[PDB]
Amino acid sequence: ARVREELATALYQHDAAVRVIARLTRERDEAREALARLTVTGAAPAA
Amino acid sequence: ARVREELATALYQHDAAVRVIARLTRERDEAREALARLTVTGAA
Amino acid sequence: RASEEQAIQRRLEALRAEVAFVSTRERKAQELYRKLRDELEELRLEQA
Amino acid sequence: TPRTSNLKAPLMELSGHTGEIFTAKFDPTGTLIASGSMDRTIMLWRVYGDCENYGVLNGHKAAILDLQWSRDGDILFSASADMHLASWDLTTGQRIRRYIGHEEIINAMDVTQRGEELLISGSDDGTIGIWDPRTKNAVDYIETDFPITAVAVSEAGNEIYSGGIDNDIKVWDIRKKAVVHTMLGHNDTITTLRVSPDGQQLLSYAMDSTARTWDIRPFAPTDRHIRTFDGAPLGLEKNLIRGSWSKDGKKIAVGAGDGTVVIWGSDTGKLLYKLPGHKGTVNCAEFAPDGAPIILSASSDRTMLLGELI
Amino acid sequence: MPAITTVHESLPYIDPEPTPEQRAAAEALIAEERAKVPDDPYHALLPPPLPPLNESRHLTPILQNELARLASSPDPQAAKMDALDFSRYEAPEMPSIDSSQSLEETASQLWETLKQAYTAQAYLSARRAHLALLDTHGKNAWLIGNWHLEGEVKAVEKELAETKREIDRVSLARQGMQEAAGAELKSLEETWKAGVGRVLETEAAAEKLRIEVLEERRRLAEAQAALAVGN
Repeated sequence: ARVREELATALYQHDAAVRVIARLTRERDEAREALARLTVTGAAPAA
Repeated sequence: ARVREELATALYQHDAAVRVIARLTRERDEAREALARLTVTGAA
Repeated sequence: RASEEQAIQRRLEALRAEVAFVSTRERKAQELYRKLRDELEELRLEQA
Repeated sequence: TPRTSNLKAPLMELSGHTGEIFTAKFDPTGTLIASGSMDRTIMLWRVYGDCENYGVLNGHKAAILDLQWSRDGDILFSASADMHLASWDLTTGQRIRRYIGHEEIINAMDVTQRGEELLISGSDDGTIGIWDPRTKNAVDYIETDFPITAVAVSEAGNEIYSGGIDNDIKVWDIRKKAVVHTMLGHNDTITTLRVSPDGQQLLSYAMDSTARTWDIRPFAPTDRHIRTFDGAPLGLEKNLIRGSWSKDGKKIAVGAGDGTVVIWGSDTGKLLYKLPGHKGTVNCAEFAPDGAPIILSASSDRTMLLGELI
Repeated sequence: MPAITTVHESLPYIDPEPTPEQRAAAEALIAEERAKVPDDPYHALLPPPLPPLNESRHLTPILQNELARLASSPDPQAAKMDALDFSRYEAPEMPSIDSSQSLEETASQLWETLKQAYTAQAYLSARRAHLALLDTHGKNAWLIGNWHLEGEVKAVEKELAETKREIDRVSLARQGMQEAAGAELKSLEETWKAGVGRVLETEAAAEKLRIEVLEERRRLAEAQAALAVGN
């Protein structure tokens, strides 16, 4: 019974970690796409 | 025995997911810092 | 080990795609620099 | 991991020259081999299968010191110390024609792999001749004040990589007939200039036993020198050692005067291989252009060693 | 057997080990995710529940009663069943028959004491016979039992050693594959970072060259306008 309860808790933690890992992967992919698509604009002087 | 095998597999998967999440967080922080430095600098 | 093998294959594919995109961007930037140098040389020849 | 390629043996020794081999080049599909040697002969081999010498080309009156292939691999390009260039046909084994206009010994030449067909000959009178492979007359020639032992065509097809005994790589422009800029830094006589397959690095081995990789890219600092690999001492003879790149641009292979071909890693400068197998100096060390781990080393033991890199 | 099909991008033989601060941050992130997403008791990852005492077919009613008695004890590990009548197997003393005791009652007490003594004598004779048989065959019995136990222990140790060897082989294969993949991925990541930096520098240089070309074009346009005005 204790092992079944621990397995259920570990399954819930694994599902939560899977959701968090998906969110972190989406954020990292967005950041990498922003860095890759970054283009240097005309750095005009402050007149 | 089945519960123990499933729990060991879940513990291994949780450790791997923790390592993956830490690596993804470090990569995201590095990318954000690089973007912030690029916005701050302007001229190389 | 099976999960690590699958994840290594997926990460290698993603890294190859990112490196290919960065290389294409670098080639485009070098071509743009060559075009700008050619335009500058043409403007210098036209001014002279 | 015994052997991972298509050759029928991990090593093959191609022999049959009666004199020293100076160059050997691969067909750009990695299928045919041409070796020119001081017995005034170009021997033509297969690389895959039983590897028979299918052809011999005679017609040069002196030592042969370069040859490149055509776009397809049907016309061969031989420079020779009879002050001559020559274009050869491989459908019949005959000679198309000879190109005349140099007054001293010809050391280098280059064919434009893509762009427009030009032959580029460096010759010891101090000249860089640009030839069209349809008329025997020189389209143009650029005058220097020193002998030229090294020549490469740019990716854009208008810059010329000369290397003389004046110890510095010179990049000329064909249209203005003047030097663009000189990457200096070498101490001794330049021998080979081979552009990287992607087109941003230049290999250069000179008589000071050091092989340096330089920049090609238009955006570069004042010092374009990337790296100075060492570990291939030059022997007694002052031969023109011919290095090459791999297909991926990661491995640098240069022959040496102790009979060993030395391969560094072009990324970092770590000696990947120091392959022995020759008695005299190794003149031409080349990779397979297809990307297989096949390496060829033609040396003045009158021999070629066709080997693997596992 | 395991049933988890989730894939995490982790190569612990090639990737760096997380720091204790990094591990604490990952644990905090997992705790926040578990707080955000409530746990599902009907998840397919959880195993089937254990059946009750009445639901179990193998559990007898006597077994269920004994289990309930053990659970009702505050120390089920220290809970012990009631011992049998050891006084019936004890030495029967001489009964003290009073003068006021009846003859029938004294005779019944003497008969009960005699029956207890006869049972004790039979038990003593059986114990003596068992001790004699033990003295006859103790070396053979102990040797046979020790040999069987040693064989079983050797078989169990051999099975454990085979499992450990298979685990070590799998670990070595995974370590080699992870080493190759990690070397390739590190090379690709270094190439990507260098290419990003080179592309940024080339973009900055191209912007400077475009500014210079725009200045030259503006000068040419001003010269053309001045020539048109002067004509």
